[PDB]
Amino acid sequence: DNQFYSVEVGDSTFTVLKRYQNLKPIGSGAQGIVCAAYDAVLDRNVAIKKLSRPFQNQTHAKRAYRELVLMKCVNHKNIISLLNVFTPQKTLEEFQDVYLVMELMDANLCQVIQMELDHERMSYLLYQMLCGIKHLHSAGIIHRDLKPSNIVVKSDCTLKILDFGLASFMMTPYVVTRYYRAPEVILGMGYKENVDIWSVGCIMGEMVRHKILFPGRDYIDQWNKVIEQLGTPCPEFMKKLQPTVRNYVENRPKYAGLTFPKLFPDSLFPADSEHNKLKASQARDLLSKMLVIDPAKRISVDDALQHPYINVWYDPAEVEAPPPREHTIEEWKELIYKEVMN
Ligand SMILES: O=C(Nc1cnn(-c2cccc(C(=O)Nc3cnn([C@H]4CCNC4)c3)c2)c1)Nc1ccccc1Cl
Repeated sequence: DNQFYSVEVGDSTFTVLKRYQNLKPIGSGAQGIVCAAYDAVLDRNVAIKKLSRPFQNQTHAKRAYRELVLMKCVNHKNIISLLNVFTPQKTLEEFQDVYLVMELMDANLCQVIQMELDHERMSYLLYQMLCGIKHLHSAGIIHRDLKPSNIVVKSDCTLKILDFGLASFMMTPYVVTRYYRAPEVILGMGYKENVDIWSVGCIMGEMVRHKILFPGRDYIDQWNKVIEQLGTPCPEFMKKLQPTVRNYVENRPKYAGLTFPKLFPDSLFPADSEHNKLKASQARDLLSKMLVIDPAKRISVDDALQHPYINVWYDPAEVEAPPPREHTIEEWKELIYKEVMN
């Protein structure tokens, strides 16, 4: 009779359509609680994310709304696509929660980073991240907050980016991961498309090192890790900084920066075959072009895709895919509800 049923998953109640059976928790990426389920209508496994009262504050509201809208502005195999969107509540007055449904993936990228991967798997994951970012850029979306916890993969090495990045205070206990953010985001500079290349560089570097490249309590410690490893940026970079941040940056101790063979030694890559010796030099060369502080000198998405380490996967069909304010709680609730009801 009723088209919904309720189940307790962890500490959260999931009220879902009856088509979704055998709900099991599969973690929390960023914006909510996520379950694996069997979809009896599509005869396939799915992942279901619950957004609880997303209109409760500005931060949750802005993100929930912009991601509901942006899903319809994208259509690419390396970017999240929803199978379903629903609410069990019947009216705007009763409206509480949003449920998002997508295909069930096999792991988060954080899990994948911890494994020893061959060059074929690493270059294919990076290639897909680049195809996904190029698709976003072509749709007018510059991410600025790409990180492994928002990236999922299947056993066949297939990859999807789950979020749309940056558009502020959280009263909840969950903290933000800033380690993959570009110097332009760290230093409040103004940016272009290749702001996302830095994040790809941070991910690739961590795949090789098995340690976060630029950790820190906040941007102070993080900036120190950047300059310790890559060296103090050029005076040409300094000129593009706002006066106060420029004074801060110019007054930090000056660092020469370590070379890329020192940063990513031969021991981190397989040295068995001539094939792997060459792939190691190409991987390090790509790292040296992505992990560059000054965006005027960092490689573009299009040049990264033409790089010999990545280009082996290049497919025009996968790269040339045709691309199609402040509010109160009350206002955000209706904006979100309207997107949910379409
Ligand atoms: O985080 C997500 N989506 C998402 C997808 N898949 N995964 C994921 C991540 C980590 C692990 C797993 C995992 O455990 N998958 C697993 C379990 N079982 N199976 C096989 C094996 C046997 N038959 C089923 C496979 C899934 C996470 N957010 C999201 C969800 C729905 C809509 C919108 C959003 Cl942003």
